[PDB]
Amino acid sequence: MELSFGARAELPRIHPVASKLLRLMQKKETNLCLSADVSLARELLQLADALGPSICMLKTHVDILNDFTLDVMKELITLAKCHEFLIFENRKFADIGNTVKKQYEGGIFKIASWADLVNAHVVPGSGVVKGLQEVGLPLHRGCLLIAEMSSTGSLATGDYTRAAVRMAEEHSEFVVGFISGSRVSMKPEFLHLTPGVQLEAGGDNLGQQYNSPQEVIGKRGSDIIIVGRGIISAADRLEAAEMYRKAAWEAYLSRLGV
Amino acid sequence: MELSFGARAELPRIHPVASKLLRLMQKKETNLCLSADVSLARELLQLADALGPSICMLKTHVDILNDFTLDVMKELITLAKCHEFLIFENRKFADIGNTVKKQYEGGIFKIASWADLVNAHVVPGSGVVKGLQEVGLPLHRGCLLIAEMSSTGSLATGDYTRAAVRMAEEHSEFVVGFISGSRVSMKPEFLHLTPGVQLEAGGDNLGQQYNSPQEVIGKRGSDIIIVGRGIISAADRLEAAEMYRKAAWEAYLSRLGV
Ligand SMILES: O=C(O)c1cc(=O)[nH]c(=O)n1[C@@H]1O[C@H](COP(=O)(O)O)[C@@H](O)[C@H]1O
Ligand SMILES: O=C(O)c1cc(=O)[nH]c(=O)n1[C@@H]1O[C@H](COP(=O)(O)O)[C@@H](O)[C@H]1O
Ligand code: PRO
Ligand code: PRO
Repeated sequence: MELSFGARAELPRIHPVASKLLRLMQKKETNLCLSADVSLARELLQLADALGPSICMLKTHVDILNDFTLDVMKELITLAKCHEFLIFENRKFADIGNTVKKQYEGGIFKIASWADLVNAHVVPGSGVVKGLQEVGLPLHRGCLLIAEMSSTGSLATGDYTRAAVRMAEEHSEFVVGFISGSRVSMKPEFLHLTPGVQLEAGGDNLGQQYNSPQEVIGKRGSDIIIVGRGIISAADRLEAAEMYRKAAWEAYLSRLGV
Repeated sequence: MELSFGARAELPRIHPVASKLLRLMQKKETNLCLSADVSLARELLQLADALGPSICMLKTHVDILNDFTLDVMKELITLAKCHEFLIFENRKFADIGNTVKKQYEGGIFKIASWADLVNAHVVPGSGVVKGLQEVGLPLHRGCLLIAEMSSTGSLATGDYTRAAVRMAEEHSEFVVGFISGSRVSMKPEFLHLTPGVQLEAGGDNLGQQYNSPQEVIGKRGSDIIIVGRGIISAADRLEAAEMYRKAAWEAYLSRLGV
């Protein structure tokens, strides 16, 4: 009784941000999130415009954007609205609740003003979520909890992962899902986003480990692949994005069955 | 055979940043780190100038500084040099190694250019440290690993804490110690910095829990207290800093004994 993305978008307990995401995933036949860790606004915008039709989501890295301004983010929003994708900021919110709220709302970046989605580590306990929610729930935002990590020696295993799932399911007005390597919640209202994805086997020199779209979506039951270097380092980024999109989409269809 | 801060500064395996810190702690009779989560550069600078003599370290929050510029940090460095304290940025580095290095070096904040110390969560595995080190070791910097957290529901316990200690002791060319609630390493070359500290019992509304300087330094064996609201919210911040300094310093002396 596994439901399509379009049907999950209508579930009673679905979060509005998750519903918007699931609907556009179904409409566009894409479950690909591009991770755009680029230092130049022009490259970010040119990637978002050219690859926008191929992605359901753009993971931004504003901490590395040398020429960040809030106007760059206004232009990115225009592309996200045009092409229909969500903006997910990479910043790892991972402080006590009191401090995280100011990190999310304030400073020069004003992340909550333009990010549809943010992610948090659960290591501080549920106060990290409660603090983020005091800013994000009024701003109609969603959050992902990092329940598992792709890198060698990850401590996000076992009881840590279970605590992330419990924290999500108790803050469902704000938490829309997980960064994980596999399905970790049995509740279909939650999204599963999986980084550490390439078409070819391997890793990097600093602990990254890759699995394929077919493995992560098809066998491990995740919903969305997050891909950085497998696209960003390719010569033709559009073609690369299409290969990842078609891989992740067909893996989803085949797991759904008739 | 517990050694004074000044003797620890001379240990064979001491990191140069730790040695500088330990020497100034001994010289100034201060084991207080002020956490300055303020939104205005003028307030940050006025606090750093007035409280500089009373602290061994200033924990900055540049993600919330509304009027951040690199020149503000140049002025902060001038105060840190004058009054003799280290600058410790709060940003929770907690990504895979490849991504964390750009977060530390780049963007608008260029954290590695002005921060003596940074902190990392160990949840990604040791690649987080290896990535930070590829920027910080050439820049002569130090790192603290978050081995325990002060907040309710913290998952930084048990085997997680042990993994942080192992990661520190295998990256001693760069890791100078821990954010922890107590002594977690038996090796005296490592610093222990403890947040969640107030003179009075209690907590906040978002999971923070407080213990006193006497408890954390004297009974739990930590080296340095990190204090935010207990100073920042007081009317006379200088007096408050002196009360925290005298509390933490005497607790250290009494544990050292004859
Ligand atoms: O924050 C994440 O999405 C993340 C979590 C995790 O466990 N692993 C992981 O690789 N990521 C991110 O996903 C991206 C992966 O990049 P590539 O290895 O270049 O595809 C980077 O932005 C990482 O920060
Ligand atoms: O990053 C930290 O220093 C930190 C770790 C931890 O376990 N607990 C903790 O409170 N902190 C930080 O220490 C400061 C504590 O602030 P106050 O509760 O206002 O004293 C904040 O900047 C927190 O981000
Ligand atoms: O392992 C490697 O080095 C290359 C890059 C990731 C996939 N294959
Ligand atoms: O618990 C409280 O609310 C106050 C503030 C921290 C110490 N006492």
